[PDB]
Amino acid sequence: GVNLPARRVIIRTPIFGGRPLDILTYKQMVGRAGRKGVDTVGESILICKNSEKSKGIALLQGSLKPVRSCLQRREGEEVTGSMIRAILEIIVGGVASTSQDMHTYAACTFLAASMKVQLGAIEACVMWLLENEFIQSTEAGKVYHPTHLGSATLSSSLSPADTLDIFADLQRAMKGFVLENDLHILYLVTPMFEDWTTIDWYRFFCLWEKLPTSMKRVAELVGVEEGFLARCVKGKVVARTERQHRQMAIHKRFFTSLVLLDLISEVPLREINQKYGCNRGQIQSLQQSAAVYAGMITVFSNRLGWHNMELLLSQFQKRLTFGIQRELCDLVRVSLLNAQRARVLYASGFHTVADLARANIVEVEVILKNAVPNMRTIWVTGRKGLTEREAAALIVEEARMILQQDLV
Amino acid sequence: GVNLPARRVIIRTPIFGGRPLDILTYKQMVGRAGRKGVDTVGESILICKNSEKSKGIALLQGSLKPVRSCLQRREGEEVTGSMIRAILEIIVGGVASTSQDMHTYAACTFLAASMKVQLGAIEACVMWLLENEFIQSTEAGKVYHPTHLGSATLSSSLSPADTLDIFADLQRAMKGFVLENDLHILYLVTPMFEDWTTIDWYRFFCLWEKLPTSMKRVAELVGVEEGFLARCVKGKVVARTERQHRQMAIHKRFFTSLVLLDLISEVPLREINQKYGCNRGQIQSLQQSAAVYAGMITVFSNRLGWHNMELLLSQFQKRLTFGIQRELCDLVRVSLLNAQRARVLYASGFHTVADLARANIVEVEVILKNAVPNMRTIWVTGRKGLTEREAAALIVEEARMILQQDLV
Repeated sequence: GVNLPARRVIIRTPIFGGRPLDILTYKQMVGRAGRKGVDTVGESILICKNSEKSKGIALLQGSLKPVRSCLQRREGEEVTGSMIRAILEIIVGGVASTSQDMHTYAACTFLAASMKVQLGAIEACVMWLLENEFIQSTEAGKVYHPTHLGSATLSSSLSPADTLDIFADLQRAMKGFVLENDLHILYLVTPMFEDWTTIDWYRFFCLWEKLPTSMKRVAELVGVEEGFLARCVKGKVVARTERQHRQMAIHKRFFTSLVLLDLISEVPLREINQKYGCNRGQIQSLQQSAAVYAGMITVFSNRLGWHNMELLLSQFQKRLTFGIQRELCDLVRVSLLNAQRARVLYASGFHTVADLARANIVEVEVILKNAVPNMRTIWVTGRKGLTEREAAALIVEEARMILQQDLV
Repeated sequence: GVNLPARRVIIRTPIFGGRPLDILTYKQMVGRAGRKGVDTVGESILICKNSEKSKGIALLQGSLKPVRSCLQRREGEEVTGSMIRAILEIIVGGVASTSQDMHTYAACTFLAASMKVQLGAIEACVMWLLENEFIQSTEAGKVYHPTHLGSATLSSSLSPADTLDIFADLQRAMKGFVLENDLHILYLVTPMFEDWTTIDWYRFFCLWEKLPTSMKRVAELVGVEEGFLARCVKGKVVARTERQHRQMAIHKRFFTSLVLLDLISEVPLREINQKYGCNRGQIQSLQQSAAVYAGMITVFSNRLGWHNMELLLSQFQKRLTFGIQRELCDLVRVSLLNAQRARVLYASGFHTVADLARANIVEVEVILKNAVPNMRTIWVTGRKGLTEREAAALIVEEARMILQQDLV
């Protein structure tokens, strides 16, 4: 993640996560030994048990694997999502219009450069995009053009195998959308689960009893079922079939949307932790991936022309990223303001960036000095810590500059 | 299906349905040559082209394949539906309780006699039934007992792999059942599609316009979608995934339920043929499988205790078997009466079997003599053709006997 120099790098065991340590990770770990321009030498100690020792020596003497890219379809695969995405991007973008061009493109891949089957993989990917009509075939050979369902995947950056599920889910929402709360909007922008946390199903079912009626109404629409939650409480649930994989994913996705609903209502991370069991960094790493996904789904609906969906969803990318009520969404345009600092300026009465740009800097200082509880009390992710006087002056001047940029 | 002895059995080609004949079928054909006690010798001619002579001689000289059981799980199969049903039937019936008994039962199987892997096949089937709790494991080794879902799937004679879909479909119907017409019931008792006809999708979508709103409301509930009908009209549609397989099955199952709804309302087979394209024998064979399946779904709901479903479903086995309105269902208890003859007796005023048993035989004769339009006018499937006087007398005496049997 970050370059930190250290003199002594200790690795407590050659085994990580129940696996032997990856040589790439080990060389990244050990490569941080030695404080540049301060140490005479760097030191690393792999602490190793007598039973581990053969693995430990393998880490010291081993060297990185050659690169081999995902465009190789494995045994029993006729297509790969990276290749499908590749063929989509060139057809829908229009830079490869014909099968003669698609072979000419594929010869530029690192797969071709590594081989220097692929001519079959191209055709199999074309066939998948065609049968679902991400692309359409016209007679010249064949000339392939996108549909609206194709062009939307390229603009959204959504994976097209997921796009069939996203597309049908959004249509089924529009057939009957619960505007009564933001939970139905949230559910559609929740990511696929990807094990962002270990769900405590006995907590989740005991929340489901308390869950507001207008949120259980969403749950029945999206497909949650309280008998299956009780079956998760009763014991281990396993999915053998793609039907069962989809059935289970809905409940994990709904639990995620409840965490986000607390997150976009400024519920403190300590209270979310106590209520759902999540760690702070799990909630924040969920928050980033949901905010990214909320962007994709907006552009996807806009390209299709679901104008009433893009109105609702567009607010949520910013609103998820900071995790704020609807009113703070203006203030946060000042990058010095997080949800905490925006709420204290909003609480005082600086409801909008234009009013904040008018503000007397001494008043912003006194608001921050009082509301937050020298010594660089405030942290700004692009800076070292700031004093109240310095942060307030930079806030006002940044708000004015935003007006200057917005008017220009 | 019949003993018809013929003096010559000509077979027009060695190829049938685009394949060589099965030697079992060919010997079932040729074995019909020679009329017992009439002929001196039977004859069969396989007509064969010069291109086919090698296939022809192979049918003449070839001999039947050894019989081999379905319980041999193939490569890539962990379980087979036949073995699962075998293990279910003994556990839910209670004739095998422990794994010691299940290995003992398997030694009685023709699989074992043919071998004389299977000990693993038993355990894999037990694990499927356990994970879905068709059976519940308990600590003694393990002792396995049925659930209600096991006992219902056994008593229904349904396949247990399908029973997970049937159970979830029936529950989802009970959350919101359209009583406004019998189509939502017919969608639940109609079998899964079995290539009983080739659907003309341009006809089907041209019906979907005219379909009554009380029946399009069912279609929305069951999951039929007019955007997917348009794809079927637009061109070929295929299933790459289990999601796509059921999405197509739902539409084929709805089309089948409309054909049944016309049968259930006594729409003539010629009018059904013109309206849907089915042959008479396709419709009449669909009646048999739908009436069998309507019986299974009743017993399934009865054992689970869905008393409101079995109260609705239980009319449909008889009603589908004959293809009658609700009122004929009493008269039809007379096995001499089909839907045609029941409707002429109901139209005259013999609304019930007790009132038919009272009838003057000469009056039943005159009704049949008039209403049906002595050369054996009436065909009775258990008999040669009958005259009006003979059929009417047998009808009245059979109605009286039914009272005697019902009172006894």
